[PDB]
Amino acid sequence: LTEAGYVGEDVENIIQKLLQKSDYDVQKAQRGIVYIDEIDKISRGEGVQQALLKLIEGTVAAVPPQGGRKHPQQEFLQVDTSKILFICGGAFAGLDKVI
Amino acid sequence: LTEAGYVGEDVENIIQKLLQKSDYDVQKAQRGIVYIDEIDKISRKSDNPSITRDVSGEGVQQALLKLIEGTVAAVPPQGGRKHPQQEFLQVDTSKILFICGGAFAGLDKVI
Amino acid sequence: YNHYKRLRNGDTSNGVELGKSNILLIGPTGSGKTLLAETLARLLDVPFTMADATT
Amino acid sequence: LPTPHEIRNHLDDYVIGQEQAKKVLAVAVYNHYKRLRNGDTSNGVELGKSNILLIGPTGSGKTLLAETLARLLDVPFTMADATTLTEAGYVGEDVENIIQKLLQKSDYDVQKAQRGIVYIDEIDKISRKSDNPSITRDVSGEGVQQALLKLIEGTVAAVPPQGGRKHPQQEFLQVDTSKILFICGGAFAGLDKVISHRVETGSGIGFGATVKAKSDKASEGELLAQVEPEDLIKFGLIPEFIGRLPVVATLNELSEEALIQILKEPKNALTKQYQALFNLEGVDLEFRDEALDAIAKKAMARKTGARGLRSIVEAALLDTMYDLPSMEDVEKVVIDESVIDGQSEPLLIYG
Amino acid sequence: ALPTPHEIRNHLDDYVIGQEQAKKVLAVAVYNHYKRLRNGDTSNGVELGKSNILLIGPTGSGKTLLAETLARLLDVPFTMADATTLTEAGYVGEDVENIIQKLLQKSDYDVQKAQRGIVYIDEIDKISRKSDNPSITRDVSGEGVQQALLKLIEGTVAAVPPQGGRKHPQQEFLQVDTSKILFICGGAFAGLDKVISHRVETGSGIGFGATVKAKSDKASEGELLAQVEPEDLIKFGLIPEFIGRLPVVATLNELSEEALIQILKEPKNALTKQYQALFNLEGVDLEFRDEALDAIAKKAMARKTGARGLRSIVEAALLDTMYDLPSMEDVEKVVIDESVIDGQSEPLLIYG
Amino acid sequence: LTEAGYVGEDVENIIQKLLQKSDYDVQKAQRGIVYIDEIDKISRKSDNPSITRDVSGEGVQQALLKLIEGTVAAVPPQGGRKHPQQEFLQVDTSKILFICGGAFAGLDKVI
Amino acid sequence: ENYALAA
Ligand SMILES: Nc1ncnc2c1ncn2[C@@H]1O[C@H](COP(=O)(O)OP(=O)(O)OP(O)(O)=S)[C@@H](O)[C@H]1O
Ligand SMILES: Nc1ncnc2c1ncn2[C@@H]1O[C@H](COP(=O)(O)OP(=O)(O)OP(O)(O)=S)[C@@H](O)[C@H]1O
Ligand SMILES: Nc1ncnc2c1ncn2[C@@H]1O[C@H](COP(=O)(O)OP(=O)(O)OP(O)(O)=S)[C@@H](O)[C@H]1O
Ligand SMILES: [Mg+2]
Ligand SMILES: [Mg+2]
Ligand SMILES: [Mg+2]
Ligand SMILES: [Mg+2]
Repeated sequence: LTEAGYVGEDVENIIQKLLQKSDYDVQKAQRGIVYIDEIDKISRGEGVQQALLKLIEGTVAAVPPQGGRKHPQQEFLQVDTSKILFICGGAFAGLDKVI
Repeated sequence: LTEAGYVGEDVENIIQKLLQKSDYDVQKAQRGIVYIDEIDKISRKSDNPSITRDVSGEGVQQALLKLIEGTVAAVPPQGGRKHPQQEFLQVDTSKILFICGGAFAGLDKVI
Repeated sequence: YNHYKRLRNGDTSNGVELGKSNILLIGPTGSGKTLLAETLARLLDVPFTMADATT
Repeated sequence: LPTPHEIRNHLDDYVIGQEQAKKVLAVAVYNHYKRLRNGDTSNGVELGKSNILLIGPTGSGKTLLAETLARLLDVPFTMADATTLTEAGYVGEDVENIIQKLLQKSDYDVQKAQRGIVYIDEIDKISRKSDNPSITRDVSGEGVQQALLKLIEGTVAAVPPQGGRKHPQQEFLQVDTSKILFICGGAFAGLDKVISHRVETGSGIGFGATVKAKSDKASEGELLAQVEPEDLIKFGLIPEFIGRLPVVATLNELSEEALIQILKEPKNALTKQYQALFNLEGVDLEFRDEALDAIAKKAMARKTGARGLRSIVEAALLDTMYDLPSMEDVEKVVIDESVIDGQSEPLLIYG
Repeated sequence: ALPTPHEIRNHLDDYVIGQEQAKKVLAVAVYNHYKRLRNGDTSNGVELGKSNILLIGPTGSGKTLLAETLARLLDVPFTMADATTLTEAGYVGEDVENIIQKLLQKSDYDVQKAQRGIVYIDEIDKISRKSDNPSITRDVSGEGVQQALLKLIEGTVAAVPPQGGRKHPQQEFLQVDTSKILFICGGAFAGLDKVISHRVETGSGIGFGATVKAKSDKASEGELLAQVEPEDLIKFGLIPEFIGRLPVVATLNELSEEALIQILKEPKNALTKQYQALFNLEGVDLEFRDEALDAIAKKAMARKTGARGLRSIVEAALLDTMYDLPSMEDVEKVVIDESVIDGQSEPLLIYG
Repeated sequence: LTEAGYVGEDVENIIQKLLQKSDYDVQKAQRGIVYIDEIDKISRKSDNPSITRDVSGEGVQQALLKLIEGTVAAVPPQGGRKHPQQEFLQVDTSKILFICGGAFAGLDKVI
Repeated sequence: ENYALAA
């Protein structure tokens, strides 16, 4: 996600990946666990962090239902990330010296 | 948000989110309120003139001007980008209220 | 006014084709450029549209 | 049922110079089938699925190992291509079609299809890419990887019942992909660069420092074994996708000894093809032992794999083939080592 | 009987001038292709594999012309495709498989006949990457086409609609193999000479030991391209996987002044003959002196546009004459001298 | 115009316009005249990043090559967009004359 | 019987 181009789609994809595992269940998906890796690398990508924190704070995401060739805007499922637990990981090698 | 023609993001996405909150009821979105955060980031702080281009900064302010002032905006249906496709619904921002909030750093020194 | 005059003579029975002269408005902020256009649309019978060049 | 020794023996008959890769494929295939027989495995522990990932340069036996495996085994085997695949609802293709083709090979025997193999070639081509402003949308990429991932993780797939007519009665028989074996391959061009940066710290400058020349560049040959999942992710693959493929069979570049065997040992070897070409033309073609060694050296330099051999042979016999039909009373042609270098031109027997 | 390469080259020589190596390669391939077509049964345990060709040469060298001449003399189906129009599957531009469809039309939808066909993909250098690096964005009109062509060249079964996709939902698409179809990918690689120079012309520093040629001794593209190897193509933008499918790499030499003089008069559709015909239907006879042709060749060489430059030089010289010739009456012959090309003189006219 | 596979109009659309003038008579269109204005707007940016693609300027030139010289071009009847699985009207541009034009800016400096 | 979407 460090590319910083159309981050909204990339972060939204995360939610879409969860729905596939969740069997397209909004209730079950909202209870899911999300693990983010290599969060230290993006630091210096301020725009990436800004997009991420909006997803972490909580927002409503539109995910296409069960794929499909073409579907209307309204049909898109609305899932909330405020109820989803997000875990951020990563190794901070330089941090030890800072402390 | 980035200048039109660049892959980062466009300024019409804002209205798209507004429509989602209104169940895609255009007439109900025109009467909406929009909060734009991190507006200071767009400010030319370390300008270093942009003869090549200014996409993240001045290029965004220029785009917002008509949006804030009020003009019909072409909004994609959902999670799409602008293209020759004609599947666009027009939204008027003449009555939409904008609240641009930014944590301006170093402004006190200027004052 | 000239635009209306050119529209009246659609056939233009003469060996002359009238060419339009476009306008370029220059002025500072809060001068009345966009406002002039809006006012014009109120009294313009012919289709008037407003476009943003940034997009 | 098949034994790894048998698999390697059958593969060696048609493949040359991939001893380690053949071992890994044989072990992985055998273990996967043993896992299917003992589903419960009389234990609470569940064995990780062994899906092979083939990584090798051009002309090294990737697309050949898969075909040879199919010939030996009896189970169904389908050879797909990632280039054709596209995101759902697009003109190019769909990922579900893979299972459809698999059933056609298995005569719509769902039980047999769930025990089949699947080979996906040119998997590197669907690598994730950055968004392009001009392109409408990037469909041949991440989206395809996710579809393949849901297919590999194990999910039911709906296949039409033989497509009898417009209305097939909507049977949509379900096929499980948890027991299917996937072999994803492709020459990850540019991966050597990613690996080089990770494992190379450069060289020093002093006397004691070890200076490294270009000959010590440590190219793709012997450099793809050190590959880790982080390098593949930089190349454009998904992290979860890699985890589903633990087995990583690496194919080393073909050495001169292997190339020489390919020139003569195969039934449809390059030398046999030209001999047949000349034989139907009333001429006999003979290749000297020294010539084969020279051809392999030139082919190895090209870094085109075994396909390079055709380029070398074609150039050597270009003039001969051009004027052999016009030449009369010629019964035999001999190619010496000099002919490959170009100093001489090939002896022709006029008897 | 079977046409021999000498016969094939003679027919190519009628229209093409100076490309001996490329003519040999095409002649040999066509002969081998016919040999395989005859021995289709192949009563032996050997599968005669094909060798695809890759034509490289500057502009106005004779690549497209060679393919056109070949089509006239080819009994088997031959089609010419443009790589520019092709796109990777799933995109707006086109599908690579369309080439085969275009080929079937030439064979009146005879799959068995199409499989044993020749294909010439022009402008193959325009679907190349900018650098050796894999990519940075989805290169639809680029590497994406190369990735798609791999299976088409190596050999596979491609689907094809016989008459119309809309006549039926599936329409029982035809399955046509390509393992036997011959491919001749021709492109005018621009900047490849620079790549080869970096690899060959070493010792280009600043000191005394460094060699500086001053663009006089420097080998031209024709001589430099002769030393082309696959590694040079990789840097230009081609995929290693794509070159292996094209083992035969035939190179066309840059046209010399002597060759241009021959092109003006000797070929069947020579430039001078075209202008003579244009005047002949007008009632005038056009005569070109030998000195003029030598002058035109020198001027055309400077343009560095190949043989096409000749048309610019000739058209410019006859512009004034062609403009006022119809108005003139009783004019039966036109003569062009060496001075006319320079512009100092006016072409001599004969009345009668 | 733009290079094939991108959102912009394709280069074969020119022939489509020509067909309109000839009442869709291919034989009559093959002998037509064509004027491509603003041909100086498609030019390589000499000083530009190597790894990039000039779909608008270089791609158009690349595409027009076979068209100008002569080829059997695929021409959608309407010409709005190119679809691979669509019926195409084959047209030959070997006899069509092209008259390109354009005000080259900065050519006087180059000379 | 419209065709599929193309990017
Ligand atoms: N001459 C004027 N008469 C009346 N109101 C005016 C006049 N000039 C400015 N205004 C007021 O200023 C507002 C904005 O004027 P605009 O003409 O839109 O400014 P502008 O010329 O568009 O400058 P921009 O667009 O920000 S660069 C109008 O809505 C009026 O309320
Ligand atoms: N180990 C090998 N033994 C015998 N023949 C080989 C071997 N490796 C390559 N070849 C020859 O090379 C041809 C193609 O080999 P492939 O396995 O297709 O190479 P590749 O890895 O598929 O190349 P790509 O283009 O990256 S898929 C075969 O048909 C053989 O003629
Ligand atoms: N060797 C040649 N003999 C005769 N005519 C030639 C020769 N080379 C070029 N010409 C002339 O130049 C014209 C164009 O030649 P082409 O081979 O089509 O150029 P090219 O190799 O296709 O370059 P491209 O198409 O830009 S990659 C032909 O129609 C001939 O009139
Ligand atoms: Mg804030
Ligand atoms: Mg204004
Ligand atoms: Mg392969
Ligand atoms: Mg050409």
